Amino acid sequence: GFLEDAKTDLVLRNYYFNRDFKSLVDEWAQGFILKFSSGYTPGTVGVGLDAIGLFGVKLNNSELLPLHAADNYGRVGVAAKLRVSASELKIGEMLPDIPLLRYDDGRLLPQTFRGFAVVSRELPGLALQAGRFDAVSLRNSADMQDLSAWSAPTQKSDGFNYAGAEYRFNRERTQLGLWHGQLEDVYRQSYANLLHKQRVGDWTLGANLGLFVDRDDGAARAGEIDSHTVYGLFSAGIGLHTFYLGLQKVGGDSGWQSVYGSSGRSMGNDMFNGNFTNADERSWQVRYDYDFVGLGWPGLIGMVRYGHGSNATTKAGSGGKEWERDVELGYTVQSGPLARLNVRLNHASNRRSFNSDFDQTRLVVSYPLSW
Repeated sequence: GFLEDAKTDLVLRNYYFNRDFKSLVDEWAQGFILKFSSGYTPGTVGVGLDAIGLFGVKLNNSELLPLHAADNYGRVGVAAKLRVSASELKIGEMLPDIPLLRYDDGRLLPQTFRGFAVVSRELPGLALQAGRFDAVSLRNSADMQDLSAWSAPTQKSDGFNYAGAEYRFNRERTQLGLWHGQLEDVYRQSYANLLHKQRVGDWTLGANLGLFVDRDDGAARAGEIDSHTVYGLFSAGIGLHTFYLGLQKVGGDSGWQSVYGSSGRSMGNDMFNGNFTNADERSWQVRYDYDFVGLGWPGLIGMVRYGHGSNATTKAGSGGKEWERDVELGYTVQSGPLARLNVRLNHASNRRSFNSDFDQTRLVVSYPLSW
């Protein structure tokens, strides 16, 4: 009950950001992300409370912190919880993480949203979702504000609505999804997703097939919007090795849609500094992951992925090309006094015909504490 089950998570996050093309960005900040999650009161109807406290401190563009170059900034969010049978409802400030709205957390503090969300699981294997968010706080801000899409950041919307469904079935091996959302007066989008992961012999073969369709909505504050995106991410794993192949294509007159501030993590070929969702853009990717336990370094794991974009039409022309190279080494102390401590060092190279070229390095040390 409420007190009984209550997780409290504290995560210390020191972040060093470096982007060199104006030719240099070099921030250094310290973040604290405190998450409290109560239990549910015993009974036909369970009531609960959630809260998140975010605090960052600058320390020698507003990537890690808002710039007036703010010394710091923080914020506290609360969310009421009430359950019944196999359905949950949350009103307040939370961390939306669904296909059509994946909160961002690629910097110092997490992007946070405000509204409500329902998650029903009354039928076996099938989960229903719906909710609405009228306000948002960018990751690099301590304030809330109206939502808007990446294709038109200044053009505000009164809210984002969504309803969706996921059906696991099989032996947890497969799963279907159908989601429909709408950023009022901006755009509405439908999404169909299929996931399948199965072992055949020595390999673990996976596939993530998704399809988006984007239409402008109501007042069309972001202009005519007609476009479709398709992707197929394929994985092949064996032992400590994992290979990935990605094929993606954007079609229509405009690009793939989504909420300004949110992560593109939902897109097949999404990488550190972008996916490849410009208008008419065709792309492919290859990725290799390795568990350094095989070399006697049981906490270190690494990745290397290359993505190339093509036929992209933007405000700079047509037939635009681009590629991104991402390399990351992440070590997690497995035991001892500093167990769980995490250290991630990564690098990225971005080149574009239609925009600024640059390189990026990041060192992120994080420490988790929980009660």
